[PDB]
Amino acid sequence: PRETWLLSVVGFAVDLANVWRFPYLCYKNGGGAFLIPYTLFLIIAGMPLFYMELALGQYNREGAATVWKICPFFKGVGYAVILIALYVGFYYNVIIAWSLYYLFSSFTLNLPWTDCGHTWNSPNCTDPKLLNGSVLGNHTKYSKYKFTPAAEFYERGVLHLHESSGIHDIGLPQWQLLLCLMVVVIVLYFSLWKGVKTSGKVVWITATLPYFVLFVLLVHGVTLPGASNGINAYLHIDFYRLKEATVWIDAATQIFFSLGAGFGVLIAFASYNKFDNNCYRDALLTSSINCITSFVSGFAIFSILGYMAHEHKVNIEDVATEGAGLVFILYPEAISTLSGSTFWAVVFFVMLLALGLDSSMGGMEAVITGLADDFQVLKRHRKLFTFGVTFSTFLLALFCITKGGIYVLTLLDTFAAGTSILFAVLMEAIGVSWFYGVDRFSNDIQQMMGFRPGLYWRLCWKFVSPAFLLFVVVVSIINFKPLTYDDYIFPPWANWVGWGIALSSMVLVPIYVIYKFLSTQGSLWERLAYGITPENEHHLVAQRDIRQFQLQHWLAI
Amino acid sequence: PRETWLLSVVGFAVDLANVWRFPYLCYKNGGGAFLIPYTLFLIIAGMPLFYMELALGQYNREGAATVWKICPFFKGVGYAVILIALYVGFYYNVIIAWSLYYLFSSFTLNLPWTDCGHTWNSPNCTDPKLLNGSVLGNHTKYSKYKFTPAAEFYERGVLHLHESSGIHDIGLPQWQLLLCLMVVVIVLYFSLWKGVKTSGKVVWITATLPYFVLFVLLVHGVTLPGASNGINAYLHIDFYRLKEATVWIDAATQIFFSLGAGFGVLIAFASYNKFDNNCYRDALLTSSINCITSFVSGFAIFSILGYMAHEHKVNIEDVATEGAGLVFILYPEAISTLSGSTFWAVVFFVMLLALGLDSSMGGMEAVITGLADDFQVLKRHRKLFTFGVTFSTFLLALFCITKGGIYVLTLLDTFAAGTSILFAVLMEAIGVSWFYGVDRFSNDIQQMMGFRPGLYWRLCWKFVSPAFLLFVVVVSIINFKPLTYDDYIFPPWANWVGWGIALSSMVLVPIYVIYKFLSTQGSLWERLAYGITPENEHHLVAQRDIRQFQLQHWLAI
Ligand SMILES: CCCCCCCCCC(=O)O[C@H](COC(=O)CCCCCCCC)COP(=O)(O)OC[C@@H](O)CO
Ligand SMILES: CCCCCCCCCC(=O)O[C@H](COC(=O)CCCCCCCC)COP(=O)(O)OC[C@@H](O)CO
Ligand SMILES: CC(C)CCC[C@@H](C)[C@H]1CC[C@H]2[C@@H]3CC=C4C[C@@H](O)CC[C@]4(C)[C@H]3CC[C@]12C
Ligand SMILES: CC(C)CCC[C@@H](C)[C@H]1CC[C@H]2[C@@H]3CC=C4C[C@@H](O)CC[C@]4(C)[C@H]3CC[C@]12C
Ligand SMILES: CC(C)CCC[C@@H](C)[C@H]1CC[C@H]2[C@@H]3CC=C4C[C@@H](O)CC[C@]4(C)[C@H]3CC[C@]12C
Ligand SMILES: CC(C)CCC[C@@H](C)[C@H]1CC[C@H]2[C@@H]3CC=C4C[C@@H](O)CC[C@]4(C)[C@H]3CC[C@]12C
Ligand SMILES: CC(C)CCC[C@@H](C)[C@H]1CC[C@H]2[C@@H]3CC=C4C[C@@H](O)CC[C@]4(C)[C@H]3CC[C@]12C
Ligand SMILES: CC(C)CCC[C@@H](C)[C@H]1CC[C@H]2[C@@H]3CC=C4C[C@@H](O)CC[C@]4(C)[C@H]3CC[C@]12C
Ligand SMILES: CC(C)CCC[C@@H](C)[C@H]1CC[C@H]2[C@@H]3CC=C4C[C@@H](O)CC[C@]4(C)[C@H]3CC[C@]12C
Ligand SMILES: CC(C)CCC[C@@H](C)[C@H]1CC[C@H]2[C@@H]3CC=C4C[C@@H](O)CC[C@]4(C)[C@H]3CC[C@]12C
Ligand SMILES: CC(C)CCC[C@@H](C)[C@H]1CC[C@H]2[C@@H]3CC=C4C[C@@H](O)CC[C@]4(C)[C@H]3CC[C@]12C
Ligand SMILES: CC(C)CCC[C@@H](C)[C@H]1CC[C@H]2[C@@H]3CC=C4C[C@@H](O)CC[C@]4(C)[C@H]3CC[C@]12C
Ligand SMILES: CC(C)CCC[C@@H](C)[C@H]1CC[C@H]2[C@@H]3CC=C4C[C@@H](O)CC[C@]4(C)[C@H]3CC[C@]12C
Ligand SMILES: CC(C)CCC[C@@H](C)[C@H]1CC[C@H]2[C@@H]3CC=C4C[C@@H](O)CC[C@]4(C)[C@H]3CC[C@]12C
Ligand SMILES: CC(C)CCC[C@@H](C)[C@H]1CC[C@H]2[C@@H]3CC=C4C[C@@H](O)CC[C@]4(C)[C@H]3CC[C@]12C
Ligand SMILES: CC(C)CCC[C@@H](C)[C@H]1CC[C@H]2[C@@H]3CC=C4C[C@@H](O)CC[C@]4(C)[C@H]3CC[C@]12C
Ligand SMILES: CC(C)CCC[C@@H](C)[C@H]1CC[C@H]2[C@@H]3CC=C4C[C@@H](O)CC[C@]4(C)[C@H]3CC[C@]12C
Ligand SMILES: CC(C)CCC[C@@H](C)[C@H]1CC[C@H]2[C@@H]3CC=C4C[C@@H](O)CC[C@]4(C)[C@H]3CC[C@]12C
Ligand SMILES: CCN(CC)C(=O)[C@]1(c2ccccc2)C[C@@H]1CN
Ligand SMILES: CCN(CC)C(=O)[C@]1(c2ccccc2)C[C@@H]1CN
Repeated sequence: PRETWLLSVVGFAVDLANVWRFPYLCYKNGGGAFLIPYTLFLIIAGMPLFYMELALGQYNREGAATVWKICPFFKGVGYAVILIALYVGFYYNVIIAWSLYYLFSSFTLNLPWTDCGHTWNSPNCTDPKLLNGSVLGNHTKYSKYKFTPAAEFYERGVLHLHESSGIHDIGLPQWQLLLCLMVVVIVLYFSLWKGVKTSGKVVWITATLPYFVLFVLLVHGVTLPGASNGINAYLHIDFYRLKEATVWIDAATQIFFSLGAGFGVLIAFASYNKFDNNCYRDALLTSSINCITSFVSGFAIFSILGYMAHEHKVNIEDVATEGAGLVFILYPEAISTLSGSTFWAVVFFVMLLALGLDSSMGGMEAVITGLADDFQVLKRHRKLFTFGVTFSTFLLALFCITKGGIYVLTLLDTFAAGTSILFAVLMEAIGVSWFYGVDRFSNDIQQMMGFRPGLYWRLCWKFVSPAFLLFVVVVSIINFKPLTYDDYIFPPWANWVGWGIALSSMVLVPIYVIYKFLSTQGSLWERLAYGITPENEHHLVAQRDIRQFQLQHWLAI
Repeated sequence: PRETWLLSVVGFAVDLANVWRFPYLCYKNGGGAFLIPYTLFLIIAGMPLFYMELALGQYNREGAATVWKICPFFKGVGYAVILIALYVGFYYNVIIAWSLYYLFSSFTLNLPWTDCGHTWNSPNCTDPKLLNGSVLGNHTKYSKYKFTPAAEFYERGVLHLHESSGIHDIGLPQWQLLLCLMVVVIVLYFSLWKGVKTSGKVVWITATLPYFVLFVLLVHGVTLPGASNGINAYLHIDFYRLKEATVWIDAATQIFFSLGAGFGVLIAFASYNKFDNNCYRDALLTSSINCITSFVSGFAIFSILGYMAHEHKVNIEDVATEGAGLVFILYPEAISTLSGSTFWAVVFFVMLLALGLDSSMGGMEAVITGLADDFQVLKRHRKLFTFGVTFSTFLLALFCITKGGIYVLTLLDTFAAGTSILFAVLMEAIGVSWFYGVDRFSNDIQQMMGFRPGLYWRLCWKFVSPAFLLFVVVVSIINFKPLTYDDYIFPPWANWVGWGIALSSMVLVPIYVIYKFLSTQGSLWERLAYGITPENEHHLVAQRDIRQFQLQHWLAI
């Protein structure tokens, strides 16, 4: 009785990651120096894996962990992606709480991020080109220009980060953000407690509104005084950055964040698709729009960065932060220039709130669907189970609504789904292409969509995707950089705590294999066969008909 | 198929609480000023409630949460005591780790707590009366004399508390204590994974060894140079302290810690007693020995405190700490005076290790039995469930093995089982004496032990016990004192965090009643009846035969 389900694909393409995460990853890794790795990972890994995750859930009709009946030893990969989805939900909800606070603050004729006369603002808060306040001048620049009305509003007005000295002194949860976080978790609860398709209104709003706003920002941005300089930066490619490995790791993780692969969302979502649904069309369409949305997102962001650098008399590289709060500074700065700013402020933060809600809904659905498919008891107690998932997320999100929650969020955004998600998607590709068989997988898609995937897809699923995923995983560990939020440098123990979060999900795969073998009764050969054979044909193990014990299985594409 | 089970009662009487917690509670609340409240709470509340908890588990054959089939609305009381048992297990295991470290350090001809020439020792570490090192003299005293070899060894040698400034800067888990904690959780796992009576050797050792060592310490202590002054302090009663409420709250919580009532241990343990077992004899015997053990424990401790004050030229009130590490300073100081100290050091810490292991085993059994009786699935997966309980305890015990884990332990020892345990035992007494009926309870004991409890027990169970429990609960909240470890005063937020821990268990009772009523289907009257009627006669609810809807039920003793 599984609840099987134009604007659908376009809404799926837009995500809090494409509108909030991509901009700062692009800004940090240079404008076009990030596009080259991003497009490569999308075509050789992102799009291929998106098609695999869609087909895996649409053929087995299962969530992230229960699709591993095809190869039992790999259920730890399903538990790992569900843990990653939970970790990301903690700080995703905090981004929605910021949008809710910004929305509530937008209902004023005078927006709070336009001038420096407020209580939160520090003496060091220069009004761009004396826009509102005309005092002194710009005679000094800063590594990160946090002395702008919009920056000061985000840092002091909303986060109260000025009250935290680091991840060692996070402080107490901010009450205004605690109220916003509670509204977010209440909306999330009543959007998931009665099922998966229970919530459709947010999906509809997050299908056209995001594109419309991006278009308005893009058209207005290109006409801003110094937008051209930003456009030039976006177009220029820094080849030296390509030699460095950071851009490649950032691009790969962003691909899985922007597409949703490696969180269990795609498999859980496709578990309710019709068996005949064309995953290939959906993969191509979503990936193509994601590439366009990401490109136009960076163009708009760099146009605003160009104007901001012109208005603040700073260099584009030093005009804004490269953290998770860049869109809460750049977009507010752009809305102010738009006539009828109050209207645009409300419309923009309504879009951010809506986009974040679906993003959090999909992640929590992956956790709920994944665990409910594993334990049918949780399927009959959804309202109670949803409460547990939402409440746990709210409590652990309380760490990021603290005066130093940006430091905790930077840590989570870097380790909750970095090497861990690349390792999980690598294990899934290896599990389906080598242990299960790309040939069997292709026959599965031939049964579902009526055609066997082309050699390009088969080669990517078995060799190209895994090889590139293995390279970025190894490079992530070999060339790991100490975590830093802007000027602040994290204490060494925070990096170890971050690696502990990363390993937490990664260790589930080895631990499950140990558990599966120990829990199995038989000879070492028999136990190994039971762990690699489809759980629908374990009788073949009794008859000694193991395809994985034949060299042709590993020689089949 | 429940696994139904002289030295037994004597071993049950001795506990880490009687040998480790009582001494510092007695020292903090004066010698005999604590005995008066302690003896009162034991006779009017402790012993009466011990008999109720023993009979409740021996008649219903259930753990802390599943015994509430008699009155359904109260299962939150069972969940509350299981949560308290888990909270206490976190820092109980850390006390066992200290005993393991002290045991490993005792295998030397020269004990580490006898002199101040070691690396851990600070310049301020005076050898008592220049015992080992003869330099300078005693010309200044201190609020807490932490400049003694034994004190410095505990604080700097073992805890490394000198590396933490407070609960704000706990630091990293000490690796030597991390190794000791891992051995403790491994021993606990293999003592619980295969059942309840799986471990009997520790029970046998902790039946005579504790008494023997206490006797040796008592006989040697009374002969120590300044022991008389300590004896005089123990005998003297400070009436002004009796007027204060702290001694009463401390005495009441110690009674439930020393007897095991309010952690779910007594009910779970009695669930495996034979139906004919005489709870009354066991209650009288255990309570009588607990009163004697506690009295002689304080006599030995105050005799060592008297000698230490004489040797350190300090006042007994300022000679030692009043925290959870008093026995790791006083007993080491006494062992040193005993000829063949190395032998006595090993024997003493072997006793502490053994006593702690059973204490932790009983608490974890309450959590495992309580949850396994609730969920029969956990009964079939004991080795896996035990792992989860032990592993979770180990991870949360990692907070107390940190350089500032004594601060976390002080917080847990004050809030994990303080007002919360008094509230839980109050709710259990109210639930069985008023909602279920002391008359019904007495008929249950008449069926089990062949006699109806006397009016004294019935009056205590319905009026005396609850009234005194209600008084200490209200007094605990009305006259709460800010937490302080020795000189250190906790930051105000730590007190709120502590009250959050206390309320966590306490809120389970209200939350369960809300859940039970909402989960029940029927009229408000019908739902209320279903929540107060024995779950074996819910047909009476259909026939409108509710004893609790008759005034005589609340007028019956
Ligand atoms: C750092 C943790 C180290 C031990 C943590 C993991 C140990 C043992 C799990 C394990 O391996 O057992 C799995 C079930 O796993 C779960 O529940 C989810 C719990 C995973 C824990 C999340 C960790 C959070 C930091 C049982 O899998 P299964 O036997 O295939 O389940 C089948 C059954 O559900 C329905 O047939
Ligand atoms: C600060 C938490 C606020 C919500 C936390 C509590 C909510 C809802 C529990 C609740 O009320 O449901 C109970 C089962 O409760 C449990 O599991 C233990 C879990 C308790 C959570 C420990 C809290 C740790 C800080 C279900 O009780 P039941 O319906 O009588 O169970 C019968 C079934 O087990 C076998 O028939
Ligand atoms: C299994 C689930 C519960 C794991 C939860 C993971 C997250 C929420 C945990 C794991 C490690 C944690 C961090 C460990 C240590 C510190 C330093 C302290 O000074 C502030 C909190 C902070 C920064 C913690 C924030 C929350 C944290 C990131
Ligand atoms: C078991 C899991 C799901 C939930 C446990 C997480 C709870 C206990 C955590 C999450 C966030 C935490 C809070 C985060 C920050 C602070 C500020 C600090 O100055 C005092 C403690 C306080 C107020 C913490 C109390 C404990 C807390 C609420
Ligand atoms: C611990 C879990 C289970 C639930 C409780 C969450 C706690 C940590 C949360 C919930 C309510 C919060 C408080 C709400 C409002 C205020 C007032 C102001 O001074 C800011 C801090 C303070 C005091 C918050 C501190 C953190 C807080 C106490
Ligand atoms: C904001 C954070 C701190 C807490 C969130 C708690 C939420 C999830 C809780 C608190 C009150 C709860 C509601 C209380 C009562 C009912 C009526 C019942 O027949 C269906 C569920 C429902 C509607 C509950 C759903 C979950 C609920 C909304
Ligand atoms: C726990 C903290 C956050 C308090 C939350 C208060 C609010 C958000 C909660 C408390 C009780 C809740 C209500 C309880 C019962 C119902 C009936 C249900 O069929 C629909 C939702 C509705 C109408 C809930 C809406 C949300 C609600 C009003
Ligand atoms: C068929 C029956 C036995 C199903 C049993 C349900 C079990 C397997 C499910 C239901 C509730 C779940 C737990 C709920 C909450 C937590 C705490 C979290 O920090 C780690 C995961 C953990 C520990 C979950 C593990 C999986 C779980 C234990
Ligand atoms: C946020 C932290 C502190 C608490 C989280 C509590 C969550 C994980 C707990 C509390 C109540 C629990 C539920 C209580 C009862 C049942 C019914 C049972 O047949 C299946 C499991 C299920 C549905 C439990 C799943 C786990 C659960 C939802
Ligand atoms: C620090 C820890 C997490 C390291 C990893 C420990 C893992 C591998 C351990 C912890 C507890 C173990 C389980 C405990 C009990 C059983 C039941 C037994 O009949 C088969 C093996 C099985 C199912 C074990 C499998 C391996 C296991 C899951
Ligand atoms: C449901 C279970 C997991 C609850 C766990 C309760 C215990 C282990 C938790 C709850 C609140 C916690 C404390 C909250 C805040 C601080 C201050 C920080 O600077 C050091 C850790 C310290 C002192 C925490 C230690 C661990 C703690 C006491
Ligand atoms: C879900 C429950 C059962 C387990 C979660 C508790 C874990 C995540 C907690 C318990 C104790 C914690 C540690 C306690 C103290 C420190 C020192 C600090 O300077 C860095 C973080 C570090 C090293 C913590 C890391 C996270 C930690 C290991
Ligand atoms: C997080 C949970 C799931 C498991 C991991 C526990 C972590 C917090 C524990 C386990 C091993 C511990 C480390 C073991 C030994 C050392 C070396 C020395 O410098 C002291 C600190 C340090 C570095 C410890 C810090 C805390 C630590 C990292
Ligand atoms: C010390 C802390 C950090 C971790 C403790 C982990 C313990 C509980 C784990 C680690 C290794 C585990 C063992 C590994 C394998 C087996 C064999 C299996 O057929 C029965 C269970 C048994 C014997 C496991 C019991 C639980 C176990 C001992
Ligand atoms: C996880 C960390 C603490 C490592 C723990 C290592 C030690 C304590 C563990 C690892 C593997 C374990 C062994 C694995 C399997 C068995 C067979 C079982 O029938 C009895 C216990 C025994 C013999 C275990 C004893 C404890 C053990 C040796
Ligand atoms: C009959 C079937 C459905 C039984 C289901 C088992 C459920 C009810 C049991 C088994 C595992 C348990 C969970 C294991 C671990 C945790 C995490 C802890 O922080 C809070 C309690 C919590 C959340 C437990 C609640 C009760 C639990 C969810
Ligand atoms: C210490 C923290 C980080 C992790 C704790 C994990 C614990 C609570 C989890 C991990 C593995 C879990 C078990 C995995 C599978 C089963 C079998 C199922 O039929 C009943 C529940 C049971 C027995 C789960 C109970 C909860 C469990 C023991
Ligand atoms: C902050 C939180 C812990 C406050 C307390 C919330 C409690 C009272 C709420 C949270 C979730 C709620 C449950 C959610 C869903 C259901 C299923 C519904 O058909 C009957 C009520 C029931 C079983 C609710 C009972 C009340 C409940 C347990
Ligand atoms: C963007 C919306 N879409 C595409 C149709 C989704 O699939 C998800 C979703 C679908 C329905 C309801 C809630 C969430 C939200 C996931 C994304 N993480
Ligand atoms: C002191 C020993 N006794 C008395 C017989 C106990 O009941 C417990 C126990 C019994 C058997 C095995 C383990 C633990 C340990 C509890 C105490 N908290």
